[PDB]
Amino acid sequence: CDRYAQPANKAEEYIQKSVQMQMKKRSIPYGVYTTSCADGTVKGMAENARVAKESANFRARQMSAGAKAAARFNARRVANDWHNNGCNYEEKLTSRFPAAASSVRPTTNRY
Amino acid sequence: LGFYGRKADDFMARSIAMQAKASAAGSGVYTTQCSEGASKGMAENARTASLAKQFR
Amino acid sequence: MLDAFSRVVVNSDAKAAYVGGSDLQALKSFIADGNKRLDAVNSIVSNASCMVSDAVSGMICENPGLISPGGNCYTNRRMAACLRDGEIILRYVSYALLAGDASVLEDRCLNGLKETYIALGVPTNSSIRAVSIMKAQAVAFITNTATERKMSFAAGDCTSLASEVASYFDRVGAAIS
Amino acid sequence: MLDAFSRVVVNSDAKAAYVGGSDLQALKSFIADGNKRLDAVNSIVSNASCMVSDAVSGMICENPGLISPGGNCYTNRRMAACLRDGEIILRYVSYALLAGDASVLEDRCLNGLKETYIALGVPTNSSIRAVSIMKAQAVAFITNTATERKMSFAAGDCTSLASEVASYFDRVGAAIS
Amino acid sequence: MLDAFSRVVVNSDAKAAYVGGSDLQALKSFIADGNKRLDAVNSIVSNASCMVSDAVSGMICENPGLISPGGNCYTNRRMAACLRDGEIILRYVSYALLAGDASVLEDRCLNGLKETYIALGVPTNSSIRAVSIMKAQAVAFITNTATERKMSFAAGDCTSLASEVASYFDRVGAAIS
Amino acid sequence: MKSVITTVVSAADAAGRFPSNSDLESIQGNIQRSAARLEAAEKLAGNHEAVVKEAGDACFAKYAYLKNPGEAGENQEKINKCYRDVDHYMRLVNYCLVVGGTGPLDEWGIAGAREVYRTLNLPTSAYVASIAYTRDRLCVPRDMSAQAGVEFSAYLDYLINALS
Amino acid sequence: MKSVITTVVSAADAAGRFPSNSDLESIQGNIQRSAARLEAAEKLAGNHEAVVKEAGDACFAKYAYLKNPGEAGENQEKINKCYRDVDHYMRLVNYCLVVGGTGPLDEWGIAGAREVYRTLNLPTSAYVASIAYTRDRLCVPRDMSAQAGVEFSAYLDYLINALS
Amino acid sequence: MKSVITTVVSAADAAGRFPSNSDLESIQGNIQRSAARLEAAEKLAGNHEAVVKEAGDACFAKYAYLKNPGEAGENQEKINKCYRDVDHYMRLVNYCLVVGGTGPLDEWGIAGAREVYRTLNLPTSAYVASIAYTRDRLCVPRDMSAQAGVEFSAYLDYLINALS
Amino acid sequence: MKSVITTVVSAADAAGRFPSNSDLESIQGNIQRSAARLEAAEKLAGNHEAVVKEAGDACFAKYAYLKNPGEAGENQEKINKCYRDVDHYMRLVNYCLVVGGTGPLDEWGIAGAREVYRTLNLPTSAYVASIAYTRDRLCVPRDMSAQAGVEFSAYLDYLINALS
Ligand SMILES: C=CC1=C(C)[C@@H](Cc2[nH]c(/C=C3N=C(/C=C4/NC(=O)[C@H](C)[C@H]4CC)C(C)=C/3CCC(=O)O)c(CCC(=O)O)c2C)NC1=O
Ligand SMILES: C=CC1=C(C)[C@@H](Cc2[nH]c(/C=C3N=C(/C=C4/NC(=O)[C@H](C)[C@H]4CC)C(C)=C/3CCC(=O)O)c(CCC(=O)O)c2C)NC1=O
Ligand SMILES: C=CC1=C(C)[C@@H](Cc2[nH]c(/C=C3N=C(/C=C4/NC(=O)[C@H](C)[C@H]4CC)C(C)=C/3CCC(=O)O)c(CCC(=O)O)c2C)NC1=O
Ligand SMILES: C=CC1=C(C)[C@@H](Cc2[nH]c(/C=C3N=C(/C=C4\NC(=O)[C@H](C)[C@H]4CC)C(C)=C\3CCC(=O)O)c(CCC(=O)O)c2C)NC1=O
Ligand SMILES: C=CC1=C(C)[C@@H](Cc2[nH]c(/C=C3N=C(/C=C4\NC(=O)[C@H](C)[C@H]4CC)C(C)=C\3CCC(=O)O)c(CCC(=O)O)c2C)NC1=O
Ligand SMILES: C=CC1=C(C)[C@@H](Cc2[nH]c(/C=C3N=C(/C=C4\NC(=O)[C@H](C)[C@H]4CC)C(C)=C\3CCC(=O)O)c(CCC(=O)O)c2C)NC1=O
Ligand SMILES: C=CC1=C(C)[C@@H](Cc2[nH]c(/C=C3N=C(/C=C4\NC(=O)[C@H](C)[C@H]4CC)C(C)=C\3CCC(=O)O)c(CCC(=O)O)c2C)NC1=O
Ligand SMILES: C=CC1=C(C)[C@@H](Cc2[nH]c(/C=C3N=C(/C=C4\NC(=O)[C@H](C)[C@H]4CC)C(C)=C\3CCC(=O)O)c(CCC(=O)O)c2C)NC1=O
Ligand SMILES: C=CC1=C(C)[C@@H](Cc2[nH]c(/C=C3N=C(/C=C4\NC(=O)[C@H](C)[C@H]4CC)C(C)=C\3CCC(=O)O)c(CCC(=O)O)c2C)NC1=O
Ligand SMILES: C=CC1=C(C)[C@@H](Cc2[nH]c(/C=C3N=C(/C=C4\NC(=O)[C@H](C)[C@H]4CC)C(C)=C\3CCC(=O)O)c(CCC(=O)O)c2C)NC1=O
Ligand SMILES: C=CC1=C(C)[C@@H](Cc2[nH]c(/C=C3N=C(/C=C4\NC(=O)[C@H](C)[C@H]4CC)C(C)=C\3CCC(=O)O)c(CCC(=O)O)c2C)NC1=O
Ligand SMILES: C=CC1=C(C)[C@@H](Cc2[nH]c(/C=C3N=C(/C=C4\NC(=O)[C@H](C)[C@H]4CC)C(C)=C\3CCC(=O)O)c(CCC(=O)O)c2C)NC1=O
Ligand SMILES: C=CC1=C(C)[C@@H](Cc2[nH]c(/C=C3N=C(/C=C4\NC(=O)[C@H](C)[C@H]4CC)C(C)=C\3CCC(=O)O)c(CCC(=O)O)c2C)NC1=O
Ligand SMILES: C=CC1=C(C)[C@@H](Cc2[nH]c(/C=C3N=C(/C=C4\NC(=O)[C@H](C)[C@H]4CC)C(C)=C\3CCC(=O)O)c(CCC(=O)O)c2C)NC1=O
Repeated sequence: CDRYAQPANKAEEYIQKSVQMQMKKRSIPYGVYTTSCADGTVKGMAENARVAKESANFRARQMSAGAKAAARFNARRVANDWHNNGCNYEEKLTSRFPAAASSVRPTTNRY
Repeated sequence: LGFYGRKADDFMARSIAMQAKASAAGSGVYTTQCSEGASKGMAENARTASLAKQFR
Repeated sequence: MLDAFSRVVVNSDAKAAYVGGSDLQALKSFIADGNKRLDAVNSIVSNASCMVSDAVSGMICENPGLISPGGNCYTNRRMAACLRDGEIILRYVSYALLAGDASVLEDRCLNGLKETYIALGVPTNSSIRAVSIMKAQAVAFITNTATERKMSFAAGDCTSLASEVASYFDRVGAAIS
Repeated sequence: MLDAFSRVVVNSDAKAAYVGGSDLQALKSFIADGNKRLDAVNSIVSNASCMVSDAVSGMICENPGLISPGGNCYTNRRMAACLRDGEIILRYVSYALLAGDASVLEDRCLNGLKETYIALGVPTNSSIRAVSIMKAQAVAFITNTATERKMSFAAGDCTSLASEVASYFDRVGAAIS
Repeated sequence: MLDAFSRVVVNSDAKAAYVGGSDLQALKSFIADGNKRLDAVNSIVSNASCMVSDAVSGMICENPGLISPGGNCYTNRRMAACLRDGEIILRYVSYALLAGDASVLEDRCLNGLKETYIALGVPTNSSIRAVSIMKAQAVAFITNTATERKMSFAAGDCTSLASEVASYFDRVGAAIS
Repeated sequence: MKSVITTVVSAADAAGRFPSNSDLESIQGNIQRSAARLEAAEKLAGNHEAVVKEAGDACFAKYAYLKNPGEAGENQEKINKCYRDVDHYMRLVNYCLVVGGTGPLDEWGIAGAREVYRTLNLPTSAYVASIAYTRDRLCVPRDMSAQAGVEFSAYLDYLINALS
Repeated sequence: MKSVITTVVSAADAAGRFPSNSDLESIQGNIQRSAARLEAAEKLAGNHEAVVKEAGDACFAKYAYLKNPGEAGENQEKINKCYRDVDHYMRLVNYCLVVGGTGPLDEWGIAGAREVYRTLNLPTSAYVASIAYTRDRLCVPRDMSAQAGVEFSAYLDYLINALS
Repeated sequence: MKSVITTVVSAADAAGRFPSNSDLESIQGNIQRSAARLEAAEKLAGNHEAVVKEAGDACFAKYAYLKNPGEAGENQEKINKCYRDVDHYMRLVNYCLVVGGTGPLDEWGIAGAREVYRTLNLPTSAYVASIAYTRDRLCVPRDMSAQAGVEFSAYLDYLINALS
Repeated sequence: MKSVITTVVSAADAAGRFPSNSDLESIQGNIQRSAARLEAAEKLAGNHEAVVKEAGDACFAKYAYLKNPGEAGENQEKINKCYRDVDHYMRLVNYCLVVGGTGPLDEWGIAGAREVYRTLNLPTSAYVASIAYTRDRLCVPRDMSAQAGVEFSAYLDYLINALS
């Protein structure tokens, strides 16, 4: 999933960041912001949604050493087999960068 | 696809989620990848995040 | 996601119409009251804590049937959700009086809102009561006709925007009925 | 979710009833029969692999129409879901026997469960037969009237839990009817 | 993950050994001390917002370097992020005493805790100062040497818990350093 | 809700699992100290009209600014609603001595308290300090038993803790 | 849709937030240059039959290969549909002078234009170059005001930019 | 791991939430019946060489087919490993009387037991029935206390239940 | 009685016709209905001690003038006489859920009763509060099965059409 597989270097997190930008571009297809990344209604939950992920971003690199090692083999188990079939370039992008291929989120849930 | 089919449909997917909440807690841990809050309690505030997602 | 500058556009597209000067004087009077609408909506967002304050105050003033336990609206987490639901209509019609148009209401809360309320046991007769308090203070806030709070203004007619906010909250009041 | 310590407060919260010692003594019998209540629930979780092999074998003993192919319950994956559905109803009544209350049965199992079975095609009559074997062996397990299996106990009357477990299994049966 | 019950079974696991009648007399102190351990843990969790407001004020007592603008901890969300981090040492050092072991403390916060703080620019000297305030107020709450707060107790020693809680805040002080 | 029934019969369902003896053990601690917990409940049921009035103007002594127009206590109609407001907090704390945990507090009177009060220009600092007046207002071998005040006093400073 | 209303009332909903003065400021720039924007709209409403015909065979001068059978312009029935096709582009650009942004362009006449045309063997190179004929076809102090052409001309080279 | 510490300090982290009094209540049931739980542990520590030998040929009485070549018990070298195999089950059940739940069972000796045994042609039916010999092999007021056997016997039929 | 089966028997005697499958139709229609109908028909014999001190005095909570001279509570043995007419009027409700029709009542209860009660001068508008408490205390998916308390209402307020 997102925010659970930790990147190793600056190079992995940057293309992890860049594939998230197209998932912004999917859910924000044009100049209107969608109704579905609204993540809040009141002033209290506006900044609560920001500090919720930053504790969960820490709990990726906090929890273990082998389950997060199993994540980087698991990240090819969603992308290689049912997201980028036929593209070898997009296949070795997973096996060279699993944490970048883990927030690619092609389950179009408009988020 | 039916009123009877519509009220059927949310029950097994609740059971699909409770199947899959029981693979997260295969071993009996609420495992740390699932997070649904902050430091301050605010999961009743993140109830209103998720019930907005229930509503939107 | 639709406004007063886009409402007259989509009605030209049932008829493929090139918009010339026959209708734009209604739009040239919409750009006349741009700052007048902006002086109106600056007075609404001035005391937007006070508008949600006065609504559920005067709604529990008339009906203690909610505050009786075993009823709906007796308790504070419910009144949290009630003052979640209270401000959101005020937060959404402030987008609408900004727009000169009620289309931004018409999908962001106005879909599904009446039958979600019957799924939780929400009495809709209190909802049409509290929006009437919300209607009555807001027309007394776009003008200079509050009790104590008089902002500084250039004076003149503000009843055209008062007809717009009066046509907004009853459309809420018909969609919650 | 909700239990016998919390059953006596939700009728008292609905009347704003400050709880005093007029209804405490029914809970004080539940206080005094704490260890008697746990005495029945450890004879029912200690043979739960026996009962799931006793009931649907006893259900296929009485009616061989399901193992006929083209019937409901005949093949190998199909029998895996028979032990799947059959064990999970024993998990929920063992929750319900402990609370002094079948409320935790009523929400996690007993919502919509009946017509999911006929949106599948489960015969509901065979599920009344399987739950009645599970009613009849479990009342023989909370006492000492089993065939071979006698655990060590402290003697006396314990029919008050046998009336409790018989008022639970028909609540399963009336839900799937 | 693992209480002070179970420190003595994972080393017997490594020898293919079992917990014979020589190692668990400290455990038969540890089960006979069930209600003296319980009489310390109400005294910490009753005044939990005292101790996070006594630590961060005593930290800004000794150090006006963070209150300067451009420092670590001076502004609004930032000091709000302190009361996130100020309680979470107190949050898991409760469970270090509740379980009896700091193994519930060792994986759940102490993994990667020091390297995030240099990645967030947090100075570790103010972190190890504020936890020494949290040690000094917790040993005066499990005992009877507070200023004004006088809870009811039964007399006897609990210096065995005072040495257990002193071996806990040093362990988090070695892991944030 | 929130009790030990909400812990162990929910975690066994969250594990998809039997009520094993971890779950059967957790309710035994109810039984040995329900007698400790439930002579505290009829104290504030016996004083359900006694200590609401002594807490309001103890709060309004240290918050005496409210009586001006334009604030939270501008007339007696506010103060007629204000003794309703402390009693509605006081109803729930009585019920948490019965269910064991803070069951009726969080889902009814605690969650989203920080979205209501100063939006209705009600001061939250007077709300915890009216409760903190009643927090130290106890005398453990004299009013109730010594086994009764430690459930009472731990819920009242929790009310300041849950507003934090 | 696509306007400044689609920016700030949607971003305040995407933040779950009030219409603060960041949102109230963004529509003030509509008001001071709607008079700049809306004498351009009645030009191409006044020339809605004038410049459709002058753009078709200016395109068909530099794309004169179409008249053979088996291509996109094999008969006059194609050319009767072809003046419909440039005018349907020309309808939307008139509407984007009214809504401010390119509102009716992207959700109606731009998105998925690169899944249609050469699949229907229609040349996309003639589509941008018929528009690029009309892009430079302006004269800013003579046809309209000087404050009117810079909204017009920035939308026409956008039509080549949005097909890229 | 698997205990009540694995329930409530993990669910408060899964809610992103304080250790509230729902979490503080759940461990009180450890304290009142750890004395019930931990005179059972030194029984099978005192009988860690006594009941391994009495369970092997009680299993090998009702599974006496193994001694042929080509099967799971073709020599004494298998039987020298076989008393290791029941004792390695017997080590973990002793540890689950200490941690409360079935902590050392599931993550070490239960999960993926149904991917190993008949792949190594080891019969799983003899594995549960060697354990089911020891399941009824108890006498609650005579061997241990009456408060000690109900943690022991509920873990042994669980071993047949977890292989199901 | 007017039962589920007894309708088509006299209809077979009316024309000289036979039982067809439409005469056989509603016997399935009761056995598809009564999978939970006998739960509340058992619970009318299963809750009949708390409800005789609920519904026997639910008349007396509203009709407080029954201790007037000239009424049913001037003497103590006539306070028994209204209580058996809740005790028989929950044993006949126990007898009315099982027939299908109003079988006990149209032979014994309604049989002349509009003539009966005003010459003995017993108020039949005071008999409704013995039945009205059995119409609002009904929370169906906690007391009975969820279908079963809907049909239990329908026999119960048909008596209200007889008295009023
Ligand atoms: C549930 C909360 C609750 C309360 C707090 C009381 C509130 C209360 N407490 C006291 C009872 C009191 N009793 C004492 C005596 C004491 N002797 C000592 O050695 C101690 C220092 C001190 C224990 C506080 C004091 C100081 C008061 C408060 C002052 C007063 O008498 O009103 C009284 C006066 C009448 C009486 O004595 O009972 C009242 C109305 N009632 C309630 O229902
Ligand atoms: C919305 C788009 C739109 C258009 C472009 C015009 C199209 C158009 N423009 C011109 C008007 C024109 N006026 C000029 C004169 C000019 N003098 C100068 O100093 C400049 C170099 C140059 C500005 C282009 C030229 C070169 C033409 C095009 C040739 C022509 O006259 O047809 C004419 C001829 C009649 C007239 O003069 O109005 C037409 C039909 N109409 C429209 O509705
Ligand atoms: C943790 C598991 C564990 C065990 C089961 C025992 C195993 C075991 N139990 C018994 C003890 C026994 N004691 C009895 C007597 C009894 N009297 C009654 O009224 C009952 C019916 C019955 C309780 C079983 C019987 C039948 C046996 C087993 C047969 C035997 O004596 O070997 C003996 C013989 C020596 C002795 O008496 O202690 C042994 C080796 N040890 C262990 O460590
Ligand atoms: C770094 C992580 C990374 C991936 C795992 C892949 C997967 C991927 N491809 C596309 C997007 C695309 N992906 C392809 C790729 C292909 N189409 C084919 O016909 C071939 C079989 C296959 C490999 C050549 C194409 C042509 C597009 C553009 C059209 C589209 O949106 O699908 C997108 C959406 C936005 C984007 O381009 O990133 C993603 C996530 N691309 C990535 O950047
Ligand atoms: C019994 C309980 C009770 C109350 C709590 C008040 C609440 C209250 N206020 C108003 C009515 C109003 N309330 C306001 C709002 C405000 N006025 C101000 O001075 C502030 C600036 C701002 C709150 C921050 C306005 C502007 C009106 C319209 C008339 C007026 O000016 O008072 C109404 C009438 C609503 C309607 O007409 O539909 C009610 C019931 N009145 C009551 O009867
Ligand atoms: C045959 C049908 C049948 C009934 C209609 C009830 C009738 C009934 N209800 C209660 C008693 C009760 N019944 C409830 C439950 C409820 N209170 C409410 O506010 C809700 C409407 C409802 C479901 C949530 C509660 C909370 C009590 C105890 C406290 C009280 O009386 O309010 C009692 C007293 C003894 C007991 O607890 O069982 C009885 C006899 N029982 C039955 O067997
Ligand atoms: C022809 C097919 C056929 C079967 C497969 C069995 C299955 C079976 N068992 C019981 C009935 C029972 N089954 C058990 C269960 C058990 N008894 C034990 O000795 C073990 C300890 C445990 C299995 C592990 C119990 C306790 C009863 C109650 C009566 C009894 O003691 O036998 C019933 C009757 C259920 C009822 O009355 O509603 C049936 C059909 N019997 C059959 O006729
Ligand atoms: C968590 C694990 C756990 C258990 C397994 C039980 C075990 C158990 N049951 C009983 C004790 C008893 N149990 C029963 C009930 C029964 N007795 C029978 O013979 C029937 C099999 C059954 C009917 C349901 C009776 C009638 C007593 C006697 C009460 C007494 O001895 O005072 C006692 C004595 C304590 C007492 O109730 O006073 C104990 C410890 N308790 C626990 O805490
Ligand atoms: C310059 C500013 C300044 C402050 C803000 C306070 C803060 C403060 N408190 C304590 C020290 C302490 N603080 C507490 C906490 C409390 N004591 C109570 O009476 C309450 C019940 C509870 C707050 C809710 C306790 C129990 C101690 C231990 C010694 C003591 O009892 O005072 C210490 C010493 C820490 C140490 O020695 O390591 C400091 C700096 N003191 C200061 O010098
Ligand atoms: C539900 C929650 C719950 C509790 C809070 C405890 C409450 C509690 N604490 C103690 C009892 C005690 N508690 C302590 C501990 C202390 N005494 C002091 O004066 C120091 C301040 C502190 C050091 C930490 C001591 C020394 C005893 C006396 C032990 C004894 O009397 O044998 C006892 C008497 C039982 C005993 O230990 O013998 C009880 C019931 N039990 C519970 O079930
Ligand atoms: C059942 C849960 C429950 C609570 C926890 C309280 C909390 C609470 N109080 C108020 C509402 C109020 N609460 C107060 C009370 C006070 N204002 C102060 O500044 C003083 C400190 C204090 C008096 C001692 C007042 C005066 C109002 C009315 C505010 C207004 O209408 O303007 C409201 C809004 C709805 C209502 O009017 O009831 C809520 C949820 N009330 C509840 O119903
Ligand atoms: C409202 C939005 C809208 C548009 C943006 C255009 C775009 C467009 N044009 C055509 C369709 C067409 N467009 C053209 C036009 C041309 N072919 C050329 O090569 C020349 C450059 C040009 C004439 C000047 C022709 C000839 C067809 C018909 C193609 C065919 O049927 O084979 C179609 C397919 C459906 C249809 O026939 O309308 C679409 C979507 N039409 C629209 O309805
Ligand atoms: C710590 C966890 C742990 C366990 C739960 C057991 C389970 C287990 N047993 C064996 C392995 C074995 N287990 C057995 C035992 C038996 N075969 C039978 O049919 C009899 C029923 C029984 C003897 C009484 C034998 C004979 C082997 C060796 C199989 C072989 O090498 O062919 C293995 C493969 C690795 C190994 O050789 O150890 C494992 C994981 N052993 C463990 O280390
Ligand atoms: C088996 C069939 C059967 C019934 C259908 C019911 C109905 C019923 N109630 C009464 C009989 C009665 N019912 C009442 C009751 C009341 N009078 C009033 O004024 C109040 C409205 C109400 C108070 C509760 C009294 C007082 C009598 C006896 C008449 C008398 O002695 O005065 C009788 C007359 C015969 C008898 O004494 O039982 C019958 C048939 N009870 C039954 O046993």
